[PDB]
Amino acid sequence: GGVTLFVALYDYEARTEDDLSFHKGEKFQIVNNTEGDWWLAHSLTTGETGYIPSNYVAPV
Repeated sequence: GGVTLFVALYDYEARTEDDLSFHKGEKFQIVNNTEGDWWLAHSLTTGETGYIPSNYVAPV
């Protein structure tokens, strides 16, 4: 029931236009996970949406 938030396990510096940079501990709602291993995510810190590498996060 409800949503599953994700938390960053490691800092990450984006290297492409639509990717988010984030810190360890930053939390996300996942907007789309049906395109492959990069997920469209919405940061609970910044309010921004962009891609994150899914291996950098774990379910909260």
